[PDB]
Amino acid sequence: IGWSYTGALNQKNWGKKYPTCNSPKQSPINIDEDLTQVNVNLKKLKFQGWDKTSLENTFIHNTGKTVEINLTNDYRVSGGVSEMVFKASKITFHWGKCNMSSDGSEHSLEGQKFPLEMQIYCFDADRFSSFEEAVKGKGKLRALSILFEVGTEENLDFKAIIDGVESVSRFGKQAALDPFILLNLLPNSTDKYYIYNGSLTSPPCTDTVDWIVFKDTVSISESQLAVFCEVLTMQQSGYVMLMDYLQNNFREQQYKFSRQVFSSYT
Amino acid sequence: GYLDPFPPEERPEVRVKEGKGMVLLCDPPYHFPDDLSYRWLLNEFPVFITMDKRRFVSQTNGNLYIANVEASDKGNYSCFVSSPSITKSVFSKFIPLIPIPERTTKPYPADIVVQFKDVYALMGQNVTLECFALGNPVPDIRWRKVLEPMPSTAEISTSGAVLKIFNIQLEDEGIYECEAENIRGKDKHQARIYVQA
Ligand SMILES: *[C@@H]1O[C@H](CO)[C@@H](O)[C@H](O)[C@H]1NC(C)=O
Ligand SMILES: *[C@@H]1O[C@H](CO)[C@@H](O)[C@H](O)[C@H]1NC(C)=O
Repeated sequence: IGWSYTGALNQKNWGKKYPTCNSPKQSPINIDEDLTQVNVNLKKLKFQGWDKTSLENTFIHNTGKTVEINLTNDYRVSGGVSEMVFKASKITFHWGKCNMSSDGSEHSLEGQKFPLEMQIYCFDADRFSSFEEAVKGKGKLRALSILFEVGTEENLDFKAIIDGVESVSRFGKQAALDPFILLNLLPNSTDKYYIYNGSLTSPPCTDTVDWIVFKDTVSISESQLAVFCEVLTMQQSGYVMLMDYLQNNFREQQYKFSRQVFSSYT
Repeated sequence: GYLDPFPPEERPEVRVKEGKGMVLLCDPPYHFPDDLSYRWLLNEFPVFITMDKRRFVSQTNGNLYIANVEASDKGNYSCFVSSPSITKSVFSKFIPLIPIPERTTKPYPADIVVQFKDVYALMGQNVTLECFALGNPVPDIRWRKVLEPMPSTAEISTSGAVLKIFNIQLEDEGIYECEAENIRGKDKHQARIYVQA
């Protein structure tokens, strides 16, 4: 939009235009298992529609801050603290410089950073017409965080996603995704997860995200990870626009401020 | 008709390494009619920029496009705006540009940042279309009509970036495409010319 991670109005300054970015409930955070509260009363995650193939009008868009997928299927998800049903509608990605040892992710587990984080954003379809409206209105939001590790073989469940990312390398580019199964973009087992109350990880940092962070990573290959760093971005500073490879598009970790992190039991 | 002056405030210095693409924004003042000619000055009036396939000035938005910055680009840049109908010109405070030298510049794939829009024209009018990409090496711009021949009198100017169609006929309407490319990658952009006769 009109900010940046490092640069003009860098992430430390966001609070000046966007006060909520300074609240005590900001994401991302580090999560250590043994500091979480094991909560066996957590409701099992329930995914409706996620196994169905993607609709043909599902676009991925290079926004210059990330590559963003606007879902179309009626994807639903419930579980965790309550069985409240949310509608999945947006996917985003955060990365570093696309190397195995690299960081890049926003959340971390046991202090470990991963090369890539995918985030699926959800809202209450009963109170809002869309996710954007849900944001504007500070509705209950829900976000699932999927972390990645570089493996050996190409992860075919991600082929459509990666080809998409390639095809929107150029700034502002939009393109239709080939068919993909949303539920196949998650870790093979989803039972083990953390959940905490956080926020969007870039302006306007809306304070009402229930985060579900999965403990098991998803594997992709090097050539897959690599296309994310081929993404181009144009950013204004003063009376000039600068073109760069988009890199390190993650927010620095926030302080927990005594927030409780629940952990699921398996 | 009229043309206000550029603001007094200074334009902050910019340091960009050789090889990167950038756009210097003209940010033209309020004015009417909107038939301005745009030029850019180097350091002081009346020293005008050299234009070529690497440096392009858009006659729609007045911006200065530099495919890839080179050390020789060092200088201060001001947007020089002329309204022919009122014989008047105003130019802006200078953007001091300071290339940061590199021994091996980073390759960038052609990326189209000047993208023509759908155009509607009356039979007989001339139509002008702009296309330009940032990139390193400097990208080559190609034009074509999608799945049809180009109008026979169409002319390509300003080091490849500008397509002009003259005295447009109904047959000329259709989808036109811009292709930009260097060895590191390519980009393309499409839109429609409508002719109402
Ligand atoms: C460009 O502007 C700066 C003032 O910001 C000045 O010091 C410098 O000498 C100028 N360069 C030229 C070539 O006039
Ligand atoms: C179209 O451009 C030509 C130059 O080739 C010019 O002579 C003519 O006046 C233009 N048509 C109109 C109606 O402006």
